[PDB]
Amino acid sequence: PQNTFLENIVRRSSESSFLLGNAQIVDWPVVYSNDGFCKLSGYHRADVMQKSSTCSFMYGELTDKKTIEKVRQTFDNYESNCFEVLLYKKNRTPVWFYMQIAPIRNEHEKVVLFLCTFKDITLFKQPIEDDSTKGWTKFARLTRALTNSRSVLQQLTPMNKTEVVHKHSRLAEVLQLGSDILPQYKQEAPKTPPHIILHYCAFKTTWDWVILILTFYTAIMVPYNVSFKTKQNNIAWLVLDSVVDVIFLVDIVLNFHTTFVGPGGEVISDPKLIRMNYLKTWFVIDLLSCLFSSLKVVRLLRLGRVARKLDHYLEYGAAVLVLLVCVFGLVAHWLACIWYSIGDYEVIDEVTNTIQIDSWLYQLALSIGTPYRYNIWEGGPSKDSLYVSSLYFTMTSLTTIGFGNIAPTTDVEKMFSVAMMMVGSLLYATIFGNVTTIFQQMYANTNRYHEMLNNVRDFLKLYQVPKGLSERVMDYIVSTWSMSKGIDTEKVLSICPKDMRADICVHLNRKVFNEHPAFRLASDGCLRALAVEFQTIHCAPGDLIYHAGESVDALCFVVSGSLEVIQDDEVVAILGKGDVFGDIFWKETTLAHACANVRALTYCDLHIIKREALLKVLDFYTAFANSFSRNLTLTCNLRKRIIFRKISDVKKEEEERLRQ
Amino acid sequence: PQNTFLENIVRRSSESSFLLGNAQIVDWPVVYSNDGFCKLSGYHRADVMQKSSTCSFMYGELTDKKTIEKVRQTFDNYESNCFEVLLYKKNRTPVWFYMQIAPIRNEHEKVVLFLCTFKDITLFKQPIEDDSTKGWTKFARLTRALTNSRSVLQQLTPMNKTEVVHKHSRLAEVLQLGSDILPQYKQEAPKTPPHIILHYCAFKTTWDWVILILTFYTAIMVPYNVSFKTKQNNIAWLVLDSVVDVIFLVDIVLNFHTTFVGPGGEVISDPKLIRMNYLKTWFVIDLLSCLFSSLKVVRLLRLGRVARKLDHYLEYGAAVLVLLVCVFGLVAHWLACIWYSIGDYEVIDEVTNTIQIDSWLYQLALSIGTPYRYNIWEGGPSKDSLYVSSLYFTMTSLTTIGFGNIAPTTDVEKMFSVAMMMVGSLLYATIFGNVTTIFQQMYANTNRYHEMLNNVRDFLKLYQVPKGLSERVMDYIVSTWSMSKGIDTEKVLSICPKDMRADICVHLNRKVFNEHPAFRLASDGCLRALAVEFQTIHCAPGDLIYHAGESVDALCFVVSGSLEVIQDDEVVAILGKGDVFGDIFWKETTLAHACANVRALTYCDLHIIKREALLKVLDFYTAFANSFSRNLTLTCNLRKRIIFRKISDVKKEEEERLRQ
Ligand SMILES: [K+]
Repeated sequence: PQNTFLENIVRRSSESSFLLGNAQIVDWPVVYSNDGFCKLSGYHRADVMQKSSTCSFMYGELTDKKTIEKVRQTFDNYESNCFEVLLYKKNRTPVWFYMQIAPIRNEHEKVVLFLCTFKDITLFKQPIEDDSTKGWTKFARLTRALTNSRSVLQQLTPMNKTEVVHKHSRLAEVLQLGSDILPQYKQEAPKTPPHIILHYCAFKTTWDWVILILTFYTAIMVPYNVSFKTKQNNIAWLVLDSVVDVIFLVDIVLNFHTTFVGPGGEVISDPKLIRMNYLKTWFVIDLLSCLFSSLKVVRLLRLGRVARKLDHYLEYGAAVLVLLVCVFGLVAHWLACIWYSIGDYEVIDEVTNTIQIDSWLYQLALSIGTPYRYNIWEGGPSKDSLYVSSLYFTMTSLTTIGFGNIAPTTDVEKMFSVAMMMVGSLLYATIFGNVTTIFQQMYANTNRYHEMLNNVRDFLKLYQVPKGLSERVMDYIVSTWSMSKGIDTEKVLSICPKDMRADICVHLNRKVFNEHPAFRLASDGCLRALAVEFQTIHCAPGDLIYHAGESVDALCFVVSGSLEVIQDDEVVAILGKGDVFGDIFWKETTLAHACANVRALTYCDLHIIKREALLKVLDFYTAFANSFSRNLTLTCNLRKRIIFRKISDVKKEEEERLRQ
Repeated sequence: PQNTFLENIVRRSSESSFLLGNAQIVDWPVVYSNDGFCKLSGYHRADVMQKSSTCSFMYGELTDKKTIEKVRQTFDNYESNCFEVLLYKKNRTPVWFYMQIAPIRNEHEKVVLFLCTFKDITLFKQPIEDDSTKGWTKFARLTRALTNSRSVLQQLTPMNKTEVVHKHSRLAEVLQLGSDILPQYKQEAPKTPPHIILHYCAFKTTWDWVILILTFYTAIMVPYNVSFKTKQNNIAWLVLDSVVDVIFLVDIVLNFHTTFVGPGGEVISDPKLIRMNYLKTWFVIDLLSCLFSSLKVVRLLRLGRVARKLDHYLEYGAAVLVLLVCVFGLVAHWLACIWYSIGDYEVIDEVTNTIQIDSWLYQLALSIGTPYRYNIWEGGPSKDSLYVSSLYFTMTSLTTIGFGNIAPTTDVEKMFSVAMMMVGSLLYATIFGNVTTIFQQMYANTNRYHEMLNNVRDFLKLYQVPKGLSERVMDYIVSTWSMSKGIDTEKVLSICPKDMRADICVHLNRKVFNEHPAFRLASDGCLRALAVEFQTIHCAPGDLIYHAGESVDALCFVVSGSLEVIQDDEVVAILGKGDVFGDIFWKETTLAHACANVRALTYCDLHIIKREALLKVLDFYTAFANSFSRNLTLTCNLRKRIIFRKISDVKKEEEERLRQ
């Protein structure tokens, strides 16, 4: 979905000086100045911007008061007009301009912008100039200002007193241009000319699959009809052929109304280019449809016509395996048809009207019971037994089995099998290369995990790591691969741009930015700065986050599980399910000593933000920092040491006092 | 092993205000306040914490002295009671609360915690209020305080003078709740409901393997009985079938008492979910057990029943190869049974009672001696020769050998072999993809080492490195791969969390932290900080650690071998087996010049800690640094240069003096 608005204006204006300006703002500041307005006015695109769209920066002591109010009036209430005025220039040269103010709406009509296409007219207006010494210089400036008016604009009828053909010609031009040049400032979609079908539509996919099915049917059925010569008695076998031919003719017709992707861009819906491409490329498919062995062998090119599109149906994976099976079947069928075609030409030699003994059909008849008999020679084996036996031989010859009960033996079967054994070998090699590559690609995901497990196990066994640590490490590896099965967050987030990465990071930490009072008065430009530095750890029971001597270096937000803050082998706090613990990193300026052991009691989920990153973010948005300091209350500050006395010490002191 | 204690309390309390507090500490500080206690008291979970668990932070001038002593009494000696008191609130609103103090023990009874579940009761107590202007406001507050009491708590019998049904109803409620809500504060284990069997237990694995063996037996034996039709004469072949059927029925019964792992978690021992899952999933296996070709072909689904669990038995490696062999055998057996089933229906045509000559059993009888004879047609070949010959043909057809002495030739054997040659090709392709992938994974470990050796050899040969250096480099590579065969410490330590990495690093350097006086008064939080930065080098004889001009930058502890400190080609120290050498990095603030060559005399083992890391650790724990400086004595300080004079110089000076 593109918002092309600056492309529709320029193409449909023929080198104008349009000066788009905002409408909702007071005084209507401009937002864009075309290059044409930068040469017909002398100003650059650094002084025009943020000035009024009424073109009030080139007023003066000679502009008429009868029209200076009218432009403001027509800007007040949203309507289009074609006033003309007298404006100055950067070099203080008076010149008459022809304004064409016209409103431009939103997707829902809200008049967002104000098109202000200009047009220089000086030859057609009365020459007036105050600061001049020679009167002919004004007439010279008349021609100097209008150079294109005598070349392409108004040279149709060059003759005097022709003022009306300049005013009344384009009074309501924008009204006539309401359909030509007044686009809609909306997020558009790929537009299609009339009677044009997109190639991403939900209709072309179904038609493509139907064409695939019908091409597979034709590939199966054409050689069988050509070689075995089934007599056309049933009506169905003819109406089906007629329907298929009509459908593929309709497909050829529809190929003239499809949009091919540009070589260096995206979809191009231009009929001329589409027709040129299809004329240049694919009459190989036009030959087959228009109208017997030769005709049907020509029709077989329809398989190539459906295979030219072998990217909308397929992928690289199991689909390639299915295609490899389907092409092996078709090759085994085509070779079975050619083998019977060869083996029927040699059975009966018409020169002597005698049967050839060293053929393959005669030996079939000699090893199946039914022989050939002479009336001409009458029938022999059936026709449902000459296809099974002809496919069986080619299956023995393509799978490299070769039982050898049906063998090539005359003169030509031996030199046809030499050609068959080459195509069979080539197909077998390609199949057994593709299968290996596909299987390696498929199982490359589950080999890294086992390799890592073996590496870790060998490491833990070589260095004689104790049983407890080895069990904990193996359990951690298995658990972390059981919920993150091959997915690495860093690799996926690295290939995304700076905008989508921040949004994904904000989405991941949605259980800390939503259910926490601290992250309430935070701008969208600050959440996308905090979320990038948030980490996450998946603790296990018994795991220690902070030991009794480590330095607290990061805030941690618990979103699942429970924690236990043990100090002097005494529980002083039980955090869990939305409790923040750590140190006040902003108002200390010093690292602290973790004065208690934080041990996990359940499989936890902590979101960690480091001290340096938190200070870097908080030292830049020095407005959210106040709210963060005034709204974040740590339930367990691991810098202040709590002082207490167990009851055992009290009892011992009481006993000591009782002693003396 | 999870320590779930905050989950058992909340579920079994029905939205209470439990206020767990410590017991061993004096005054019983609290350690956790439920959200309920944060709305029935107005306090947040930042002021309640570290206050007394007797709820002494909401006392006042109206609480009764007859019960304020009783709560302290029952807290002194560990016992449970259900006192009720009058307490204030954060907004100074008097309200009556119903305390339910109850002790909570450890794994070994030590009364760790004190559950202090509260309950608001105001409607049922005498309305008393001091700071009020209107008397009806107190009655309004009676209803305002108790909103859930008229909805779910005590709306069973709404009627007046019903005070007893509020007091005596739950006097000893915690005594009745001693089994409902009073968990044990211990590191628990996955608990199982009665009559529920875990799937990790040592019993389910043996039963699974038994099911695997019996399914393999059934897969072997069912087609043989169906096709070859062995007459059931022996008692064993029937009692074995009955026993197998009974065992698999018992397996179906036990499948109702197994725990399947949750889709987004771990084991779930809930009978309702287990039954719902098994009802939804697997009556395909219930059909086969309950009660002839069709029945046994249905029974063959038991193989799918045992293959659905193809992750508890298998792995990715040689086990896949064993499975591939075992499935090839079973396919060759099933095809051998189907081939004999086809080849027995065609031998004798019952329409004419004549033998078909172009079958495969008749040609077997014609090429094995024993023919078929007519009495009906009597027996021919034996029954132990019709299975060997039927498996031989399928082995020729699946291994793509095809001797062709037994061949498909009638009408149906040719169209059954066409279907056999497709499944054979598919199985062969999958097998030869899996074998290649498995072999690549297996031998990928020993290809990196040879590739590195070849790279190093080509590097040393291209640049014409001298013989000595090349030999030393190759020996070093071979030696370092002979004791670290593929294991990289950094990769294994990088995939571990911050807690296990420190423990592993401490374990690795156990020969320096134990047998050294310097690392004696070191806290557990300091050894885990030093051990991460310790390195290790495996020297070789003749290798120099510090040359005569290098800068000493790290402390080195020798744990194996011997070293030689040569200065001016004179030995001044022989370090070995627990001797530290280097420079005093803390009390110098300046880099030094190594004034002697430290050469290895034997295959050594040095543990190296750099200067910057050592200073960073020692500048943070400024209590261990004093002990480290007062307990570490270097036996060879490579900053102080020793001054001496060889005897040769003395002799030369004496000779010079004797000269004149
Ligand atoms: K062969």
